[PDB]
Amino acid sequence: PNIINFDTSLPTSHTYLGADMEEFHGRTLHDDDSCQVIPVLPQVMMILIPGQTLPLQLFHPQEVSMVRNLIQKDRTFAVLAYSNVQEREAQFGTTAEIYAYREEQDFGIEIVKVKAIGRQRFKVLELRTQSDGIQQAKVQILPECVLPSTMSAVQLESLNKCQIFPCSYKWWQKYQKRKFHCANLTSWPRWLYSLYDAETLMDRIKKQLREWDENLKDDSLPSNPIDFSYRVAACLPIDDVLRIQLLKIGSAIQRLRCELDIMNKCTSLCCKQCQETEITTKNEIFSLSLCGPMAAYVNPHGYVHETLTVYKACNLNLIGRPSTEHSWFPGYAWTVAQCKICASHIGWKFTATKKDMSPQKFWGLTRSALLPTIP
Amino acid sequence: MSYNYVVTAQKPTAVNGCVTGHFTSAEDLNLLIAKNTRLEIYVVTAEGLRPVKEVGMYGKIAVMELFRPKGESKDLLFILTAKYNACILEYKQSGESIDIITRAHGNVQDRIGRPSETGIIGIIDPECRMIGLRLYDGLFKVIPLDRDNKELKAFNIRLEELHVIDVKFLYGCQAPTICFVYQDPQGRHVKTYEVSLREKEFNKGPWKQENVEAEASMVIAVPEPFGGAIIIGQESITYHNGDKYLAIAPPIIKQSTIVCHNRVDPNGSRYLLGDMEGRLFMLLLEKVTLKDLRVELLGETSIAECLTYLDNGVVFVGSRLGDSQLVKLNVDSNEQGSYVVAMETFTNLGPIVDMCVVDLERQGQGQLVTCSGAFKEGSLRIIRNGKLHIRTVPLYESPRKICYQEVSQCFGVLSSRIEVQDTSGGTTALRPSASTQALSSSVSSSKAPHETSFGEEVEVHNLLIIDQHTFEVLHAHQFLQNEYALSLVSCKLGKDPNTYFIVGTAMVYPEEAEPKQGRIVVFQYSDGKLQTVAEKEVKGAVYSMVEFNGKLLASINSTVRLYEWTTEKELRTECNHYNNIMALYLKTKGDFILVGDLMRSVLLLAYKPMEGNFEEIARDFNPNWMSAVEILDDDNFLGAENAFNLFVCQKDSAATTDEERQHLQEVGLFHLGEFVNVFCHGSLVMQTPTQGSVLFGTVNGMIGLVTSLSESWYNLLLDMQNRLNKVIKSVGKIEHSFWRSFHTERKTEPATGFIDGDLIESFLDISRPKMQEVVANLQYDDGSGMKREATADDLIKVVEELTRIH
Amino acid sequence: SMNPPPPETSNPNKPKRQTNQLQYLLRVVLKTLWKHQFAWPFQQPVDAVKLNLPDYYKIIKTPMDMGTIKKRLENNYYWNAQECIQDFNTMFTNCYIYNKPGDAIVLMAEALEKLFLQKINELPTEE
Ligand SMILES: [Zn+2]
Repeated sequence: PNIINFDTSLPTSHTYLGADMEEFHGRTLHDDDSCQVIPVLPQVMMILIPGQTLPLQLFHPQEVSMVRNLIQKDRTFAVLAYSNVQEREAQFGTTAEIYAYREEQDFGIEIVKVKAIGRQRFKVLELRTQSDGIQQAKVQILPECVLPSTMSAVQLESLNKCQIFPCSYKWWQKYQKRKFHCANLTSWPRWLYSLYDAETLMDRIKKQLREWDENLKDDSLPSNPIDFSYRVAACLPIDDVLRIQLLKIGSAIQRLRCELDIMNKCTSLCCKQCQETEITTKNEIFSLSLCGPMAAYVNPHGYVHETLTVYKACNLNLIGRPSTEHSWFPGYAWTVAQCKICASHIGWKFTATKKDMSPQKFWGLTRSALLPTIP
Repeated sequence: MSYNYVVTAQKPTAVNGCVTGHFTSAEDLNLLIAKNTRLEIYVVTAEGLRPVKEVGMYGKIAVMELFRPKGESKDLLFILTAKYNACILEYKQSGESIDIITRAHGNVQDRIGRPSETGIIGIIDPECRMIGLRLYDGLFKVIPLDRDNKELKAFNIRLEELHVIDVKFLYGCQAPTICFVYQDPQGRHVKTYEVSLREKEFNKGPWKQENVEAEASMVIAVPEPFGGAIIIGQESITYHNGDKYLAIAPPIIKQSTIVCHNRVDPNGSRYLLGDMEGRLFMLLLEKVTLKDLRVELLGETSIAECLTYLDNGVVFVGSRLGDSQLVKLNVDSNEQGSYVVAMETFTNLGPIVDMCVVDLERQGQGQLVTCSGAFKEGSLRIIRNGKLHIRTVPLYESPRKICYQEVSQCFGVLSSRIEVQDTSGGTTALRPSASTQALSSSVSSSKAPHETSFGEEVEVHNLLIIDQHTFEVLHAHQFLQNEYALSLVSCKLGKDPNTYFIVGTAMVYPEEAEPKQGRIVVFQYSDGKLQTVAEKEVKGAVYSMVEFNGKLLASINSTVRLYEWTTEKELRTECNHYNNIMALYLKTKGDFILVGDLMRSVLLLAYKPMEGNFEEIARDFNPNWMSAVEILDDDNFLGAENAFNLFVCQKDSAATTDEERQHLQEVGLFHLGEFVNVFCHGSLVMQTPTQGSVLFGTVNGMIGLVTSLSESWYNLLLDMQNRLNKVIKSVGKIEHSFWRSFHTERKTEPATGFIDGDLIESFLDISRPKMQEVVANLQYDDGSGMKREATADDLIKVVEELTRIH
Repeated sequence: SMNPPPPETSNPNKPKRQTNQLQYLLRVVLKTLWKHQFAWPFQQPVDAVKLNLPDYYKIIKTPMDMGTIKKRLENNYYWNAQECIQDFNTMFTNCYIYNKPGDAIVLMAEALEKLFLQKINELPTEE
């Protein structure tokens, strides 16, 4: 556990991507159910979630040419969520709008480092490989299905003046008994509609998230139920199949419900290849980035790993000496971490350089190598 | 590919608003009552009332106000519907042929805007200068009342106060002035604005803002010579008029929140107030300017949804949760200390939460037993056709579920009463209900930090066994502490010939959001006493239970479980099925099992007797709030959902692809207008174009029937509806296709796979010329294979055959 | 699975001298190419056991890496700069040969070789 004095804004800044980039403040948002033709990046095998900051490092002349083309147009590219990425089988995905770019000279080859952010979910309609090799996709935007208050249909015309509200569980019982009163006119009670209300699930997930992130729910967490659900999903250590099943959900209510169900059930994180070697527990998860405990990062190789920061981690062997080269968390040094049974690469043990820092040592595990398990 | 027919067997009985004025004539006194999709006009006599006209609209009456602009002889009627159809109407009577002509009509729905939390708020200016509509937050729509506005054009004005609670037009002002109660982070405040017609904006009001009570709910506009506005909350009834600031806090109204009001004296000296629990108070204004406010408890009426003062001291109380009342107010208190004496009672079947069909008196003549009302207005309603005979049994406690047991000649009813925390330690009942006055009453055995509070309400659930003949509360068994009863079945299982009442429960606690504990209890009734036969614990809420081929199909949160009845009289688990949704709705048919979630998530499973477990057949996920589900037939499943709508889904057993065999096609959609609650198989007519019969109950007391048609008959009825929509004038001239269109604010589609029966049955009401016009150039009777021409008498016979199913 | 022992770095019989070209290559070229972010695969010899490449040393007859060049420059194994330049070009040529053109490691090697060729024209004459 221990206390923290790191200043967490640097993870989100991705200072390992050279100096200050050329920031973009514009925003391109297309209409709902509007079919657009978007190019697809080749070397991105991630299931992107809206709002999740995505760093990238591309050096292929094809990649840099496509990036130079997109910088001049709408700065929006598609990120396919592959069910079976061995054959590029995609059915869902999420758009990503570029907000920072930086080409680097005094360097061997022409390379560009990019910071983008996820935007709009979408269904994949047509994947067309050009003669160039790069592929385009005709794609329908998927809308956000926010449903009204479940009592607005039953609602009594006279009780309309009681639907505005000026020791927390007393307040929540008052909220339940006042909002969903007309539930007595239906075949189901108040506590059942409390399970399908937005604010109740939001507060339950806030209680569960106050365990990891010590930042107050005043400003760090969003207010919109859809934005809150997406922010929670961005830092949910689950495998790729369950992340696909979660991205399929359109109604934010079901998203929050499945999120809290996952938080209730999945307690231990094991190795994906071993399936029988506990790596860590949900209790040890602590937040080190503003985006949450798990955030996406990129290495000089060009690979993007979803790093989840934990305080303790069991059943791991350490490989290599510590190194500060291209460290995602400035002021710390990484060391390769293999599984104790299958030797699969699980993550990196990050140790502090200066002795005044805290935590002096933590772990950053990649999401692609972990698997949630229930005992 | 649905081919269905829905018909209204009982028009809605709930009263959701009423007014008084001079609509039919200047010398007459007219009482206008709204019943969701029905409008009733009466002439107030010294006797009581007199029925002059009842009409039906193509929209849910949300706003209903009377007004007379300068230049008319009698009052006009403004009406707004749930689909934002606005219309101004006039009364016209020439001898006997009465006609409600449309003076103005229009669709006022904006292109953008989120509907407010306070719903639709329509108000009218005293000098008849404009009509104000509150629909979306931060947007006040104005319709100027000029002689040329026939399309009802409206313009929007911006509000800095987004969360508006209530608003009323003030009396006695040069410019039209509004007074409203809003909320900001500092608290709740009241504020006045002046609407300009030249500038189409707001100007500062006649008096600045005030910081009012934190629960200021209602606003009353006081006419001249008093003026100003009264602000009423749960604990204070204040008054503001320029510099005049008066405030009181009578403790008599601290027992319940006041909801509705009505003006007694035209000058504004007396007002009627109604609280939630049904208490009726009198608010008196004492005299150039106001002297003092006084609250005096008149008496106890039905749970008033709306109030109106007729004359002679007679008051009408419109109630959705209970019967509507006509009462008398005396000047002296009686023996019990009340000023109210009941005069007459009008039936109100809403809300219907469950029901069952029985062959009571005559074998074949089906009758319907429904759990209606809530709180002290709860009751059992026994309905049979003769237009419809209804027997009432008031229970004075909220009913929930109900089923019939034939061998014991009785009914099992789940009910719940409200109790308050005792001063010493326990619970005390507000009123003696059916559970506290039973011939026999027992409690259950067994198998809580931060307990109780200071005088808060708690629910207490009971299973009532009631005789079918005398309707005496034979037994009133009580369940455990902090327990909620959900399911109720009466059936025989296994080789046991005993019929049992099986009840599913759930342990509901303040700290647990989702219940993780529940009971399935099996009672047997005989010799006038109930003995708890069996009890089985489960790890969740038992939302619903079903009899399935001699076994018990139960739903425990996200699990579906099957129980067998052993010779040791114990429930034995056979096979489970774990889903992605919590099984709320459970239905069966032979070997098919239909599971439904609150958000329209539908699943269809099949029992494999040789394998002994459940296999997934099909499913469909379309997010929308639900209410009730029913299995029409092997390939047809009916349900209801948000915005008062019905739908029917189809599967494909044979089909073509394994990936598409597991999908349910949305073959039927329809807009009802009533919030449906519970479907059930049965028919009320003595025992054909139709196949099947499923009755359904609603919230506003409406009762309907759904049945299945063929292909040729469906096409013929669709053509008949298209022809009848042209020749029939609509009250307010609202399009029938616009009224029956599946209207959710996320998507609007036309109605398919459903034949509106109220339109087909109005074919006999119109005259013979319209009949010969509608039957003109038909020839779509593709039953023989070729074209079969139709005549008027053919269709009269067919329609009269379609009126002999309900 | 031969994984032949890495090339010899020190030789006591070989003479030790620090010419201008060699100390420049060690203090400029090697440091620059080492603190690059595309240099990790060449900091170490090709461990053909881990990478499961049984055909690397059967095709690459003269292995070389930048770590071996560093350990040779630090031991003064080189007599002239021709040897160091030959070792650099040998590493680049092996990386080009074993892999197919257009691969990621090939592009990294091209970048490193371009930087090396633009840093090698700044060759000062011997003292
Ligand atoms: Zn492992």
